[PDB]
Amino acid sequence: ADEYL
Amino acid sequence: APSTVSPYGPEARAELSSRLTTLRNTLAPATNDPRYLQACGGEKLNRFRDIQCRRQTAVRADLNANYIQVGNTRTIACQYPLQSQLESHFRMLAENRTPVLAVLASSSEIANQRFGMPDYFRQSGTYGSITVESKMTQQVGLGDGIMADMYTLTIREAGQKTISVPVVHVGNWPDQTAVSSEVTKALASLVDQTAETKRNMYESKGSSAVADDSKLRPVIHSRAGVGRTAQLIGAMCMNDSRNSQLSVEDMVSQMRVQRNGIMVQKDEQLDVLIKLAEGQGRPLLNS
Repeated sequence: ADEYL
Repeated sequence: APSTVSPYGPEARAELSSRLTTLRNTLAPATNDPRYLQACGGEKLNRFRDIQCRRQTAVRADLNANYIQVGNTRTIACQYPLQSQLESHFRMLAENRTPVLAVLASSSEIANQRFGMPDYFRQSGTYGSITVESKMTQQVGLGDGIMADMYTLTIREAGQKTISVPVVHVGNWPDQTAVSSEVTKALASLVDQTAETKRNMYESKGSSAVADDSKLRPVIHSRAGVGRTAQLIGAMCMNDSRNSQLSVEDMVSQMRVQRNGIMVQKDEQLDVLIKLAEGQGRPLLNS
């Protein structure tokens, strides 16, 4: 869900 | 070279503006023009009556933004979002996997309460179902006293991926003005190194945005998004090593035909582009 964070 | 036996002389310039002006008129928006995106729902779309958004290039149906591509440079130019668009504005930056957002609107402008320019990136907030979060980082000078403040937005919406967005904010660039080529050049170089670092992170993580030509495009906007936005974009274009031989005529024409015939509003702004092109041996005219 926060894959690119 | 075309055939003016003096590429950046006066005659050459006179001719350049001759063709450009003819194009501005041809692109002049008409009432209910089929070429330009119209206002639907009764809501206000354009920030300015005369600064319209092209149809077959608009990012989304409810915003005044365009998918512009000069030569090999792919970016997105828009107007300063109205409060009634901020919710949509954010969803675009997220879906776009924005590697760099550049705001060329003066602090004074965002300040003046009459101008209706929401301070959506220097402070945190909630807009509809989106939950953004601003964070201050670096601060780089660009010469001539002009400075850029950087922030990192974080667009979070339930049921959607959380996107971090690097922001470069130049708050001393007056309205209807044009910073020297020095500043402009230094500015274009910072935006490129910003998007480049971010786009790398996306590739490293295997995002599928690296396979879509409509994503990962630097988003830039000033106030109307046709003057200061154009000068920076024209500089970014030239900052690319793949756009060799692309003339000034091509740069400007493509910008106008992909957004509106106002790109590079003032002449003091075109000149900054002419002087930069003059130091690279880049042609001003075509044929």
